[PDB]
Amino acid sequence: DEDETTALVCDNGSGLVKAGFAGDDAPRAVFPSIVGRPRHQGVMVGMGQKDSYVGDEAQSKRGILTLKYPIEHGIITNWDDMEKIWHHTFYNELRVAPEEHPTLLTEAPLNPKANREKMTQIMFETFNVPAMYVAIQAVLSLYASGRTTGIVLDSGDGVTHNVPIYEGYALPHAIMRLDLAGRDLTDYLMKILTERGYSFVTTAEREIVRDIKEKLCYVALDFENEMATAASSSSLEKSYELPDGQVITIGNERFRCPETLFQPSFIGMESAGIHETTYNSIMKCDIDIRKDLYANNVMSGGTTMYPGIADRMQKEITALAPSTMKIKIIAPPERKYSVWIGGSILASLSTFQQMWITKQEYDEAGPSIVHR
Amino acid sequence: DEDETTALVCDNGSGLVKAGFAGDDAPRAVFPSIVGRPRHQGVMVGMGQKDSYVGDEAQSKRGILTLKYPIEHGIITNWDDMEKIWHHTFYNELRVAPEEHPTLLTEAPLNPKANREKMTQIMFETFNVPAMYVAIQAVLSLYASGRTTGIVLDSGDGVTHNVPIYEGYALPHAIMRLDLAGRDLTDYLMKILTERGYSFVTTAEREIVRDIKEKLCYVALDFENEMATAASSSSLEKSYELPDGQVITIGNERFRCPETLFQPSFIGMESAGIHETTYNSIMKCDIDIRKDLYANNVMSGGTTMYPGIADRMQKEITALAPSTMKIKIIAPPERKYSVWIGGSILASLSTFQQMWITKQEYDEAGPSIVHR
Amino acid sequence: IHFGATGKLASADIETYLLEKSRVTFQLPAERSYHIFYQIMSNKKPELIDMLLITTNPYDYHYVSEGEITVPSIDDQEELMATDSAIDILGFSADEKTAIYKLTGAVMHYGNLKFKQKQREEQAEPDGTEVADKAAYLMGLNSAELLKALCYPRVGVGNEAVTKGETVSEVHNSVGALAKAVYEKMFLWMVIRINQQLDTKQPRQYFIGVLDIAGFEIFDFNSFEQLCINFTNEKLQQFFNHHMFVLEQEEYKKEGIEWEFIDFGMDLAACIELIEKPMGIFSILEEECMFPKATDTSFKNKLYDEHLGKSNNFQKPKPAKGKAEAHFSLVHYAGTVDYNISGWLEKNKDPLNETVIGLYQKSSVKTLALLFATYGGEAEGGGGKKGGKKKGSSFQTVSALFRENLNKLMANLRSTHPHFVRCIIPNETKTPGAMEHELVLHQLRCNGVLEGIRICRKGFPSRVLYADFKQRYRVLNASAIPEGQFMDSKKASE
Repeated sequence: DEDETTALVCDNGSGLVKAGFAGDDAPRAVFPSIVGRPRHQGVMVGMGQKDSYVGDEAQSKRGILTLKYPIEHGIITNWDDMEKIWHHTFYNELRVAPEEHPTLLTEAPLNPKANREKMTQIMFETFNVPAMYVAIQAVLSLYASGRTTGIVLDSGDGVTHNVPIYEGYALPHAIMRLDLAGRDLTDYLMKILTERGYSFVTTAEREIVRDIKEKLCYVALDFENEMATAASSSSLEKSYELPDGQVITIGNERFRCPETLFQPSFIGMESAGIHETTYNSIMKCDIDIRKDLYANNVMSGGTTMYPGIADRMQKEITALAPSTMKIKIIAPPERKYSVWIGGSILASLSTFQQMWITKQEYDEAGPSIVHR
Repeated sequence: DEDETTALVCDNGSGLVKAGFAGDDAPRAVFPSIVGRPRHQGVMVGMGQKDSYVGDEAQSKRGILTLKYPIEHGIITNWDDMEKIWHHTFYNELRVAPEEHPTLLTEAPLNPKANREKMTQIMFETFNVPAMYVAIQAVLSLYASGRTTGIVLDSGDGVTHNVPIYEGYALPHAIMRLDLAGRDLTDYLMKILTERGYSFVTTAEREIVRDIKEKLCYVALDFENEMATAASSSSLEKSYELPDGQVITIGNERFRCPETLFQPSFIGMESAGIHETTYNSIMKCDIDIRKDLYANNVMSGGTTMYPGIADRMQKEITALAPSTMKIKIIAPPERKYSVWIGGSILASLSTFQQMWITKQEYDEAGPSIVHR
Repeated sequence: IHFGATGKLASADIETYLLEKSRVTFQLPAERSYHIFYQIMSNKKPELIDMLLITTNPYDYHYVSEGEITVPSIDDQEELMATDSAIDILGFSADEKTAIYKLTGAVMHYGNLKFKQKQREEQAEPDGTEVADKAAYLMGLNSAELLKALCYPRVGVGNEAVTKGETVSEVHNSVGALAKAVYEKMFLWMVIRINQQLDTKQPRQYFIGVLDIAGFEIFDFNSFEQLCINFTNEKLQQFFNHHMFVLEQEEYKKEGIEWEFIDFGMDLAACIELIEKPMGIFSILEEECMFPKATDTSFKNKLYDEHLGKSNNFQKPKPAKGKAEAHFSLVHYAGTVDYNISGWLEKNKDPLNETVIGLYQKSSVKTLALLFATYGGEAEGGGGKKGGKKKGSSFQTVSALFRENLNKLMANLRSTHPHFVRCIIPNETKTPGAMEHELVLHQLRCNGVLEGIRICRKGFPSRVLYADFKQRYRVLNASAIPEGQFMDSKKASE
């Protein structure tokens, strides 16, 4: 129990932090990855002067603060502001003292060696956690779907990745990163919806375009004769009621937004798209392992939640793969937390105890120890 | 029964080990003759750190290990790695304890005296077998075809040999060795098939060229007007479906690969070929024994299995031999295990008991005893 | 047993370890299941039979008549009351006392639950609502809802809840899993409830712990359960070896002899670390349990790659003798144990159909509802596919507790003055005044008796306890030895 209860799992994202206790089924804490700094001197009624704001209080009060994102494209870019988000996570969100809890953290696919050593330096030397561990994100997603070999298409708020994993070892030279994700996708909907003849003028109009994207957006299979369908004008249309009455209608654009993930050309991107990239990762891997990867395309991440994403991907890679092959696109329902759940499982596991980096290992080996 | 059941027969090859119990009709165990050594530190899920891998686990996991072949051209070149393959054979493959089983082993044609003494030293002193015996391979092949005088063309994975045998004694000065066999032959097909406009790019493409060679390759008689036939383009062609759909076609090259065994010039070899070598062995033997050898060309080995090998050889040596002679090319169906079967017969035999080298002979005479 | 300050009784405290869940569902040919079942069907309290909806013939309940049904030396009828009456004294509510019964019959019924293959489908479909009905009612459930959950287990892979279909073989097995699960829990509860009554307000100054557990037993077949027990014992042993080392060393200090020696426990630390330490057996065992697609085989390899050749107490089996297969041997103080790893992964996961548990969780039968609470409160933690059950308080290991409990125990054992008792079994044949040799010999090694003799003999073999010394030998210089023994229990012998 000492640490059975006690292991923490913190998944640091570009848009959201997911956090909680190893053992739980889902994150106890989910909140924006921002750190707000007040543009002016003054106070809220009853509070003192605050130097900084994090998560939702930074989002809610955004009009008087300069908002900053510590993690650009999955990599920690500002370490002063990240130690601020961690502090908030332990002390306010989970309300635990960190110096008696083992902490499993996550990093990104080709996270620079030096960063994995730096967050270890900050975990052990400024938070004084007993022990910690850094798992790679795609690797926890795979594992949370039971398996050990497969290829994960991972897509969240600032990055998309393909991480081919074989008997647990993520394959460095076959990993692909596509910098277009849910953030890019909300801003494109924004324009095709103002372009539908609308105005997201106040900040209460801006924010909810993102809630339109999440609730009403679709990834149609045969996106071709779906536009064609749009035109005959079926009961395909969908009206959403705004903060007030102002019933906005979205028929068609509803799927023009996730067609951006297959066609980056919709947004002036010259890069290849999700399905081709799944494939290219795969023809960059060893030959003998390619049947395995093809029958185990695990999807994880908030942006892979658009319904019919899996069917489109299913047919997208069947028709690029040699017919002798078995294609299989696994997309679980909890996928917006796969990464986290894979960490919860792993860290609550009976056999993981012997991989925890302890302060004994650290004080004796330097940050190098956990770096592997 | 004590040892009627109990005699083991282990045939050590350059590519495969064949093993089992004297008495059986075919080898209980057949597996690659490799010993893999992991290039990196780490584990498979649920297993411990393994220092070494042998047979199929070394082949399957080849991407993280450095593979090594203990037997180069039929001769044991690394004794640390061979004791590893034997260990695997007894304990894992046949799952027997060796210290209560007599073991019949095989060696190659002009196997150095010192080796036959060394594997005896390792059989008796590190495996503690009750008794053992080393038979010469061509000699077991002949005997498994009933006879005692004949000439064996023996061809496997790393060596080809001609071993003229007279009333059981293999004739040292007439034996010929040609270092081009099934291994060389798979790599030549490889090139004439990439040269047909193809790519065996991943390791799942590499391995199966060998399964193409085995299933679809032929030795045509009149290889001359078979190329000519290829050109008129008959229904001589043959398409194989790869691990996936990718239907590859092989019409012609199908026989250009075993024509390498008669023409070593196809592969930059200046040595003579199989049929000439059969013959030269024969005009190196005593005169009075040459009618015997000619009517008893026994074939054994995986690479002599190419259909129509016997007809080509039949006509190849008739037309080099004096017309007063009777030619006769025996090629049995089980020939990929002739050697082994000859050992199974011999070692289960009623009269062989008095040739077993026992630990009594050894502890008293030194390795010299079995060396003969 | 919590004694008071004066020295008079004040409280008690029970704790249970490793219950034979399998009896509930199985039984060897010469054996039988728990008594209760046979007690109840005895018919001393006929209402019970009708109340539970069963018969008096055990052959109607597969789960409980696979072995034997009657034992001559036992009067199921008498016990039933004993039992009954005990419940009461124990302060249980009639209702609870009703739950217990009703709940104990449901379990019988489950084993009667039958299923059949849906046509043209490989799915399981209920083969009748005869029994389900009873099981359902007895548990405060709904027949249907129950049979669905059972047949069409509605899971939650990803961030949702995916309805999964099961096979006939899968159901029969899941049922059995609940049957066992339920029984267990209940048993645990009863204990707690007991403990609850056994709780008084009066002050407590000290206690006397009485530990009853099994000893290191070696079988040609050693599975998971064996490891757990052996491990317990190898610990207990070290516990002694030390106490003795401590103890011994006092004498040589009291007397003034000059003898130096290392803790006798130390000899065993090797084995213990290998099991309980971080990269040790349990861990590798409990980690792999987190891998959604791991195999016993998988686990096995992980075990080796990491301990084989690198660890001395670790060894690859000797497959032949009286043993049944190969996986790994360990070198315990008592000897070498050949362990078979097959089922471990599972056994260790305690897989239970959560849909059903759901139903329990909202039963009309409070008690049943209760027993499940702790499962219902950790689900938060393992919301999506993959991951860690512990996040919400759910067990991650079959072994994760065992350890926790075994620690809480060995700790309680330390703040204690250990007093040892070794029970022996003369002859398998049940004959007074007789003894098979090798049979007693065995016990002696695994007992600790032979190890205590060893440690004794290192040296100065025979060691006499002072009073035991007085009495027997006073007579030798009768006047001066008696005076010594009487005048100072120790100083006397001196």
